[PDB]
Amino acid sequence: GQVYRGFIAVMKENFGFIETLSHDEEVFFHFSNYMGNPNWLELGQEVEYTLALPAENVRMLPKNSIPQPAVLETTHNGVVARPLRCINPDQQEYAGLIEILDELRTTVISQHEFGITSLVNKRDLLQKGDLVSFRIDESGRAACVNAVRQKKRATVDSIKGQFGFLNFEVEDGKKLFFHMSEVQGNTVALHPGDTVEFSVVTNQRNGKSSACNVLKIND
RNA sequence: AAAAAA
Repeated sequence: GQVYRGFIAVMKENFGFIETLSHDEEVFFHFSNYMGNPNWLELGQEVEYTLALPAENVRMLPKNSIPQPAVLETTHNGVVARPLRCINPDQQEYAGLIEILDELRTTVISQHEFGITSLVNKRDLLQKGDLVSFRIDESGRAACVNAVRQKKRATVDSIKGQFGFLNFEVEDGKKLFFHMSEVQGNTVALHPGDTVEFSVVTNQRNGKSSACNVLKIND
């Protein structure tokens, strides 16, 4: 009967997780306890919930309902020291952590926690070692976090339903996997022999790489 | 083939 507010952090097939107001923990909810159509829930969405502990009576709130700290002016470059727990559910800390380093890159100047509402692209796989460009808020947390990834180019080699492979080699001479959900813009269909621009992400838990932010560049 | 996580 205890009522809280928070932000959608994870969405699975019939359940998800809500990031707490303080951005320091997550709460489970089953979709049968969401007061609406869960297909319309997006990551970052503001919600009100009641603890049963899992959450119940999860309710969508109007955008900008939940006050947040002011975001301070100017951007910074940082490095991710720890991911958000959503991508490593066994890690002790909930929040991710970004560090700003000194010029030798061997002393931490400042540290900034982040959560789902910190991220510009809430689907990006932000992991230890990733470079980010971001803002700091009045509470010291990271906001407006953008991943800074090197762009590569390659031809599409094959397409199998909702995924395919690029002529860009990773381990063992294997060709780089991509999922169609990463294809940017209003491209109706890629074909083998098209050229795409992309970044490479390697999942540090299972070692698998994929192409992200895939943009067709040939006419 | 389920409600705690490709």
